[PDB]
Amino acid sequence: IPNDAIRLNQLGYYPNQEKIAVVDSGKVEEFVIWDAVSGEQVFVGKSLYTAKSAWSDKTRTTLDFSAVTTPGKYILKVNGASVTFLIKDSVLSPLADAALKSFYYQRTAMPIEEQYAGQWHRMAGHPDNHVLIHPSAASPDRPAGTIVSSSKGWYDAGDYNKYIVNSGYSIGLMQSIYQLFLDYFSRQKINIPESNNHTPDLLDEMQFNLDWMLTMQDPEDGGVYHKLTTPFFEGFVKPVDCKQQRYVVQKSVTAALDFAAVMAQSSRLFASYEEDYPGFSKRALLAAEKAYAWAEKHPEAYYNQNLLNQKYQPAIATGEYGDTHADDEFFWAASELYFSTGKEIYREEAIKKAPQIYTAPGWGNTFALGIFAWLQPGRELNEADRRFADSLKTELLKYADKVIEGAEQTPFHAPYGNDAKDFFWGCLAEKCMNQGVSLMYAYLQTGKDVYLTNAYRNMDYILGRNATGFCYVTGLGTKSPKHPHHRLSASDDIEDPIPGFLVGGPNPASPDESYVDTEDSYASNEVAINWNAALVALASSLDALAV
Ligand SMILES: [Ca+2]
Ligand SMILES: [Ca+2]
Ligand SMILES: [Cl-]
Ligand SMILES: [Cl-]
Ligand SMILES: [Mg+2]
Repeated sequence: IPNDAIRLNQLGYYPNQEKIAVVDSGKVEEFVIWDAVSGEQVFVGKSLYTAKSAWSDKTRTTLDFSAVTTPGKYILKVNGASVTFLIKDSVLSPLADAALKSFYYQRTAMPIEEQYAGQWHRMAGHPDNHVLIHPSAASPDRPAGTIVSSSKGWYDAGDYNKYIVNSGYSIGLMQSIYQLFLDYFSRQKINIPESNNHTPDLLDEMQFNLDWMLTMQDPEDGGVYHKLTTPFFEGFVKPVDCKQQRYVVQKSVTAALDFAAVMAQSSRLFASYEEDYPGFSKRALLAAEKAYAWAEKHPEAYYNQNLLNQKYQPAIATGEYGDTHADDEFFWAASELYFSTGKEIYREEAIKKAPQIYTAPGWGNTFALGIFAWLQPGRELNEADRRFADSLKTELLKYADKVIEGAEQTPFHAPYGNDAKDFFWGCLAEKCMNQGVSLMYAYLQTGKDVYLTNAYRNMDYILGRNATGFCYVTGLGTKSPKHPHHRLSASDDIEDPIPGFLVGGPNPASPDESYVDTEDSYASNEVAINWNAALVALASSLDALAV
């Protein structure tokens, strides 16, 4: 049995955490934990549980040393093999910080200076000060070819385009967790240019993209362009070598609504930070109400790229972020606008569009973001509003109970990873992390430790306790992706990838092993702001809750 076969959280364990490793295959009967320094025997485990998934004949053996609670460095010996690990406070803090700092590396329109960036420094790229109104985006005062400035914001992912749906959703998710852990985020410092101001660094980072988002709203009708893009994806070149023309394209109802929701949300969160962000809270709220108004007038204005390409030139072939179901965006936006303005007219829209069931958050399914807003503590809800919130809590708990059913008997001892349908493009964020986030919220709503225990299990999975043995976050753990599908990492002249990115993961042989660490793997090794938003959400909340 190779050392390789011992699958565990490669960052380590909190002192009071469940502590489980899984041997991926082979006959095992016993394991031992040793103090790495003193050489003292600390724990011996026997009578070990084993299990198999439906699709793999490998015998997975569970090693449970949860009773070891003293901080320190330890050695796990199983048969021939061994691995060292740490038990320590704040074990996920470097992960939470790196996940947030990834957004800094994605920033456009500014130099990425070594002081903050380390070896992954670069010159400014994509100023986006000379951007064309695409014919699909034309308005009376802005005919096709009009030049606008639409600067700042993040690169979306492995490509260099900027998308309102995905970035609005991403901020919406991170700012949901922010609101639960104000002290945590106030104290967090991640060495970005804004680390010495008076504003929590998470909010500084969000604002870098929020400021860009404001420029994507037509100052007349209030509508919001779906994305800022080149016509084609660029090759794997540095930002300074990119030469395609940049366009803003067709206004969409989902762009308008995700803009409205996140701007209404942001209005509240930045109210205290007029010093560093003067006027933003007020501007965001005004902008939000205008965007929501536009969406009301154009409720079925979906972004269909194929149809756009039949009517307009140049053809656009970058990320679609298409959706013909806007009820959830209406729900999230109306909910945020209700909480920011108090107006009953927005409440009624939220109630009309309420979800019947809880589903985890995703870029095109924003029901959960609305639900999180309704479930927020400290907000003094009236009888009807409390009754509504209570009904949403019930649905969250129904979802959570179903997710955790049988989790302790799974091969990898987590709710995520024992169903073939768990594996697909971006699954580690979309399902594993966001299932974790959902479980963390269920803990917050009930105080039932079992939900939180299961959230940590899903985190252990992405950090190495899985079928491949990868810690699926660049720059962290023992065996992590060195070749992400990421134009920034691939085109710099630095061997190690930019750190802190969650790769998409296995995406179909065994479905949970359908992963390749190569730069051409869009299918399994892509990185993205919405995937990192999930990682920031789960890692930050699990670290904050550990104390
Ligand atoms: Ca700051
Ligand atoms: Ca939707
Ligand atoms: Cl691109
Ligand atoms: Cl779901
Ligand atoms: Mg590189």
